[PDB]
Amino acid sequence: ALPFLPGNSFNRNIGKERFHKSQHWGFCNNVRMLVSENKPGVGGDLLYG
Amino acid sequence: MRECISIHVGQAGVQIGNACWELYCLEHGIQPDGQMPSDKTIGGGDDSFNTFFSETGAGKHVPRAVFVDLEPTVVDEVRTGTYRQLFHPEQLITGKEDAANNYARGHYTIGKEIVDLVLDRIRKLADLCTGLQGFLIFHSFGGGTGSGFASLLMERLSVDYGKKSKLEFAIYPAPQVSTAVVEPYNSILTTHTTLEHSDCAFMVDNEAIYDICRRNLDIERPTYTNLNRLIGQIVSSITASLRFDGALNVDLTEFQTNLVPYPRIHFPLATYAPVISAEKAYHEQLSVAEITNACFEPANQMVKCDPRHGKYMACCMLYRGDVVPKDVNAAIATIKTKRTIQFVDWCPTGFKVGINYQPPTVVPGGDLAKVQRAVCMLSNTTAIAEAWARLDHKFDLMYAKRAFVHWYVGEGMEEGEFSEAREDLAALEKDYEEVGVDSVE
Amino acid sequence: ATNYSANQYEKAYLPTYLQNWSPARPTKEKIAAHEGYTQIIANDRGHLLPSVPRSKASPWGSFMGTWQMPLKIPPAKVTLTARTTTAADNLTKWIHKNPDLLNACNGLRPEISGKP
Amino acid sequence: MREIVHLQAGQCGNQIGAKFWEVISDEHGIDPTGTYHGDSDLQLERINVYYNEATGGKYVPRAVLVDLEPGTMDSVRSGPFGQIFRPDNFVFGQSGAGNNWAKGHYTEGAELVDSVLDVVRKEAESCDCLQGFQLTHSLGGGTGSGMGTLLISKIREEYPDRIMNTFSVVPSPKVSDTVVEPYNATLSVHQLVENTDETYCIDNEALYDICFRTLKLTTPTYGDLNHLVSATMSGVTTCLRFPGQLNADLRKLAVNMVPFPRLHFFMPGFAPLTSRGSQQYRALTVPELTQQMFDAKNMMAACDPRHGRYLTVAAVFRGRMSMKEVDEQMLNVQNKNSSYFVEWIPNNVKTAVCDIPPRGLKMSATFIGNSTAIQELFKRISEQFTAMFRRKAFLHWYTGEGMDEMEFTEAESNMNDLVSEYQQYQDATA
Amino acid sequence: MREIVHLQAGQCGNQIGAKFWEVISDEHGIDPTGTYHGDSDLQLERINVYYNEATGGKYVPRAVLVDLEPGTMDSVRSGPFGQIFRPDNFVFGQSGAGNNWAKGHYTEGAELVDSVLDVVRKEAESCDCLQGFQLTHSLGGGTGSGMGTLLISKIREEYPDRIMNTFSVVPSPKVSDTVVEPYNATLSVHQLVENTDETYCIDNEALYDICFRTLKLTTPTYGDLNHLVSATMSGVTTCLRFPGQLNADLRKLAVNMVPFPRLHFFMPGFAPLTSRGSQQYRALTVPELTQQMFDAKNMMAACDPRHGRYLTVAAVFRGRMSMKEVDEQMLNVQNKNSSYFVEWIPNNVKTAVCDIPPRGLKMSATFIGNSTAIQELFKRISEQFTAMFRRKAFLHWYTGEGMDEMEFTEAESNMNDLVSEYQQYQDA
Amino acid sequence: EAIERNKDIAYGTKHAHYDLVAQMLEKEEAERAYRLSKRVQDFREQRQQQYKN
Amino acid sequence: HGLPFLPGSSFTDSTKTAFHRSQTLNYRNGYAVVRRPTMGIGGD
Ligand SMILES: Nc1nc2c(ncn2[C@@H]2O[C@H](COP(=O)(O)OP(=O)(O)OP(=O)(O)O)[C@@H](O)[C@H]2O)c(=O)[nH]1
Ligand SMILES: Nc1nc2c(ncn2[C@@H]2O[C@H](COP(=O)(O)OP(=O)(O)O)[C@@H](O)[C@H]2O)c(=O)[nH]1
Ligand SMILES: Nc1nc2c(ncn2[C@@H]2O[C@H](COP(=O)(O)OP(=O)(O)O)[C@@H](O)[C@H]2O)c(=O)[nH]1
Ligand SMILES: [Mg+2]
Repeated sequence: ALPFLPGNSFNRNIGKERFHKSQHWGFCNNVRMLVSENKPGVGGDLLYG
Repeated sequence: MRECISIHVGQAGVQIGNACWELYCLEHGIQPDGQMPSDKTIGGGDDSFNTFFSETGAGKHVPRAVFVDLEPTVVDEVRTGTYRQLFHPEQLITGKEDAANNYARGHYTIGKEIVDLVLDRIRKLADLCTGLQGFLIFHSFGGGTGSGFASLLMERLSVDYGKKSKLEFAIYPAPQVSTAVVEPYNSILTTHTTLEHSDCAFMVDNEAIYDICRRNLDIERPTYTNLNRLIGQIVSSITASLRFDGALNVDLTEFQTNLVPYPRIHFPLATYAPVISAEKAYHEQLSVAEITNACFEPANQMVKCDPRHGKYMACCMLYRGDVVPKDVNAAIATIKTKRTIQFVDWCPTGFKVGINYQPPTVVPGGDLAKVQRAVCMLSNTTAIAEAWARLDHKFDLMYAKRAFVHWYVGEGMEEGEFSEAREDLAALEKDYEEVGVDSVE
Repeated sequence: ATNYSANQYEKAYLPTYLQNWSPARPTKEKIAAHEGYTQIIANDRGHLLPSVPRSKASPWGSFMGTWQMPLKIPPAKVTLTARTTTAADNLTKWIHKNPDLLNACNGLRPEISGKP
Repeated sequence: MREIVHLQAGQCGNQIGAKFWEVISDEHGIDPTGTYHGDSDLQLERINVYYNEATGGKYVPRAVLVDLEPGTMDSVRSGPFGQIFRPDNFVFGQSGAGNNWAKGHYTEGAELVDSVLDVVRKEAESCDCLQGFQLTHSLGGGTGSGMGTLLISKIREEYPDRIMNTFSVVPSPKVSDTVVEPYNATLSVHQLVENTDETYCIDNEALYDICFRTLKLTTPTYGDLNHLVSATMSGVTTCLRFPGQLNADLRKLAVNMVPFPRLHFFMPGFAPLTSRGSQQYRALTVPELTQQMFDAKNMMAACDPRHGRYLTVAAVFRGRMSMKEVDEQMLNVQNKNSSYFVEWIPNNVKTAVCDIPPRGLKMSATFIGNSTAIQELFKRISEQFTAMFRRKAFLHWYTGEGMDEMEFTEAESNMNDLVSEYQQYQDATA
Repeated sequence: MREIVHLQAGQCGNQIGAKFWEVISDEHGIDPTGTYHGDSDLQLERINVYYNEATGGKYVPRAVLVDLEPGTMDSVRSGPFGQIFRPDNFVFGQSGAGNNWAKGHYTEGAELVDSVLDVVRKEAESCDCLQGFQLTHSLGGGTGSGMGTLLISKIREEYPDRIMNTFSVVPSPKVSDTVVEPYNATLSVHQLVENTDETYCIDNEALYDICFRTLKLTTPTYGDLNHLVSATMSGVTTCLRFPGQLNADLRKLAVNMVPFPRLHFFMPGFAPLTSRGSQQYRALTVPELTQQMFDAKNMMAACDPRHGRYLTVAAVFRGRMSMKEVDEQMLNVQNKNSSYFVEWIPNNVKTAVCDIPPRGLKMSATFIGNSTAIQELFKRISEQFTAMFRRKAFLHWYTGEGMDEMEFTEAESNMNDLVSEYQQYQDA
Repeated sequence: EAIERNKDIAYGTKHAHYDLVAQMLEKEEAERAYRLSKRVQDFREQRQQQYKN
Repeated sequence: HGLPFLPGSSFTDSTKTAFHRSQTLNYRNGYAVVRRPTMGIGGD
């Protein structure tokens, strides 16, 4: 509940577990490519949109 | 932050640690389990315990002490006792076999085995620590561990920490009664090697406390526990200015500095007043004048030496309770205006006054009554040279026949160190005589 | 290896302010530049060339254990204020008796203040 | 109009610029989706300096995210403003450098250079009149300190006149997080000294210091550090985007700060870094602003200007003020401390104002200063590199990539040329 | 304009500064939060002499609280008027000096001399035309008497022309609470003579004398003592903050009090001290105000001026009076007690009037006076220092700090040559 | 001029309010950290009872 | 009951206990931290 400025930021990660990372990006058909648009974010959790 | 880390050595060290830490826990409010009898974690509250206790991540407090004893049972009683969960297990260090009243064994053979482990534990405790005021080290001159291993611990602590204060509470051998035959040998070989390695010294004999507890508290049958309560009260009054606020607070370095005039001599005598029973205090009004007059009585010192057989060179004084500076000054004037109390020529003002607000707490099952005011004293006087002379007399008449030296020589110490230590104390007594002499023409 | 200087922020790295409550490493406060580039001093796998000078002393540091230390350690704090001449001399002799304790890394360097 | 392409290299580059694009999205009123939700009309008047228009009323930052590893780009996408970047800008390969400057510069980045040049030239063509580019990287890594310089050297040949800024991160003396740090640092700064218009020296141990000193944060994470750096990057081009009573651009700041072409290293600072105890006891007024501006503790470098002579000083102000106080207070620092400013340059300070303050704040400024105290960084790297280069230590990794040993000689001789030439300008008679 | 930056050193300094910052907040009507709640306009007309402006209608003291031990701060910061100080101005280390003057002055005071000189510098340059700093400390301490000199010696070089006061505290002979009290005081007066514009020698034993016999307070806390001293430091700069029929300042007194630069030690005074029941039988008038002042019982020094010659005298009066009486009363004492006043200086007394009385009171006055009877203190301390120093006692503490031994000899010699020069002006 | 002084007082009030919000948020954050530590300790107590028995 | 603040005009309690001094000023890492002073002398 603070205006966004240096200092006015608090890490929400306190209390969160399972900091798994997804496999966005990758080379298929010998092509640099964002593989799959439907992968979750950090924690196996959905993105925005 | 304020800080004193405890290095209790020996059976006396462990029992004194028991009494002192029970008193500290009851005084601050800590349970024998370690957590406060509440939750009290919505914010950071009173942290005055931080000079003795250490916070943990679980909301528990761990004492800043390291119990060391070279035999198992004295520490196993602690491990099974009521406070068995107050102490972190790695802090209390024990050994399979003890020195068995042998400074040589406690200094060369068995003492050097557990030097590294205790030093590493001390290193971790000091690592935990921000503003370290001092190391409080309590032991006895008689027993093998409390003499030899404590001496070697001091000697290596000098290497590990160049400037930190290493305060020394000592159980000095009683002049007549004793619990050992070979105790003068440990007594002479201890002070000789700690003379250049110790900062101050608070030696007390158990005999004088026996007389005090009989005469005043009406306990016809005392015990080491009843004595350890008084010793814990003394240490409490020493560190009260660190723990709580006062009209005039005083750290450790202040009364180290205003007590020792010359580098070799560092041997104050302590005093507590008043120590009276509840019946005795029912009828007796207590004030600053009464308590500071009782502080100077020869029948109240916990060392068997009458300071009227000498001259004071310094007096640190520690008031505690509902005391008032105006009455303190009146009492100082009325003790200065007496010839029965002498002072050396060079010291016109030989007083160092500290004041604390909080009256001393009472532990259940004790002997003292609950009193609104009290006073502690550390007097550096020259009337202790007679004690060293008696000690040298006993050591001499033992040492003429080379009695008990077969025990000591084998373990790794030569017999020439005996003569060297005796000669060092011979020089020390003459130093005391030069100090006590007055330059009046 | 070398502990350099944070200049303005050196008090944040002062040895006592980092909870290390023992005497500590020296802190080099000054630096000097060298013109040109640098010659090779060592062979492959870090073997010093025959032509270069090579310093003495053990390549294993200098650490002394419990049984390696002398049996009579003199203190660091030496204050020769009121001592006699011969007492001053003998305490200085005790201090300088074992140079190995002085050269050891975990050994002590005493401070000697005053004159008899 | 006047456009900037924000380059990006390495984990430091991606993590710093991930925060940077957020703080300028908030300044321009852009949601994480990418649409315009601001209220003031000036919030979208000069948006084309950075943003590129998309169909449906959306905006794409003109960034090129480069790193040899696909690792951090997953975290970049998983951030709060993760999908604001168009995916085709993400350029990456298989195997990183592993803090090896050689692999990034020669054997692995030389495959990745051609693709990045394609995206960069595509963005370069789209804008009409591009001012310049802007690269963020660290000198203690393998990619940003490695191939990140090879992007610099190639692009300068293609576009000579355009300005190139570099918000580099230099290693710190007291605590390091890479053991081959002086090998990459002493050989990357040689690339900067030949091909760079300006570099800002940002050191982390200074950044760790400021959070505790001026803000009193118990746990300052790398996000708070990265936001602290990104406030500087906004502060140099705020006058570029928003109108002011007395304006300036990157080139206007460029001309007045380099007296000679060898000198393009500065130490920045941010003014209203105010602590959560001190807001209660404070009066937001411009002498208090320049008071905290020139205090050496507020620098974000590992050098103390009190040890050297200030060549030229920049003060880029944000907010609506009265300029008499701006001119007076600058003059007071100019004359009260005479010995810290060079004598052959009268009026060593350049001032500029930007009418619109940072969002949620009333008064601010940023400081850019060219000092001779920065030479204390180069000699320190030189000795730490030389002592490691005496015994041929950690060298089999680099010469096994095919590099000869001789570039280390010229990279340290050029570097020690700079410290000697810097020194002569300090001890110069008017 | 005319600003004063109030220094601070040690537990003595922190407890006097806490009370002193309490009382001026009442004259200027400043509440514990920091805001202003006074009702008279002139209560806020020259507040910027001591306070500095902050947003929200808030004012912060211009203080620099310094101590080697943080423990004194925590007691200060938990008082009623403890949260009014800005936190950045606190300067504090990790370990103290333990009543050792050398540890304060040379070894440990060095590490805290950088930060304190910064805190004053930021505050020195905040104010446009700074009148002068001001320090309170004790000579019987380790930090106040210790590094507390090292600030003074340093800032004289930086700001020579500005005026340095010191309400320093001198040890008392009859009751002493430090054994090494002679060595600190001997090595501090030697600092005081060379680097000080003006000094006020206040002794706590005389404060005990005043409370016991005049106010007759049964339980005089150290808060009562500091109130006695805090009221003095208000009365010296009250003319600075409020207008009068004849105005004055710090420099006006210091110029008109120091005939030769070596003499800057003055005995303060404060007139309206009455017991609880004495105000029933009293009469609030100017002759009674001058009567209660010149009595030696009212002085908070440890020397009776009846044994020496009053060199010069300052009297600053508080309250709207008629100065027909103040000139006639000042002449009456000058002409009656002619032997105790010096002869080569006529009209020895300086007077000034500040119209605004202290809050809750109708009339008041304060007094600053230079006598030759003070040397009864330096002479008295010297033998206590000398008798210690023949035997080289308590010296290993000092010699272990690295200082040589000739510092004791010269500081003795400056101390003895001062009283020798001071003695000559008595017999002139 | 009165408008100008009202402007300054408004900016000061906004500044102070943002401070108060920041302090309250830190205190809540410290509470959450303590709660997480206590949950870890209770998990440890359960597994410790298992390990002893 | 609101007598003016004059020299030697103050009364103190005779029954308050605890007198616990709390650690507001403190050190953390290599820095100095000044905690906001709640919980006055003795807990109240
Ligand atoms: N005042 C007091 N003295 C004690 C206490 N316990 C032991 N002593 C004294 O300590 C001396 C002998 O040393 P101890 O502590 O008993 O044993 P130690 O120090 O462990 O030495 P060793 O038995 O050889 O291992 C005896 O003369 C006792 O008078 C105690 O609890 N209080
Ligand atoms: N200021 C800042 N520096 C960072 C951050 N992340 C990494 N670094 C610095 O980057 C260096 C390591 O960078 P590295 O990952 O090897 O860069 P790369 O090799 O180009 O990918 C370290 O010295 C860090 O100090 C960050 O978020 N902020
Ligand atoms: N007048 C006065 N003197 C005080 C006060 N508090 C302490 N003192 C004196 O200060 C002397 C000790 O000062 P000390 O605490 O050692 O000073 P520091 O070492 O600089 O902190 C004692 O002689 C006290 O009489 C006070 O509130 N008022
Ligand atoms: Mg035993």
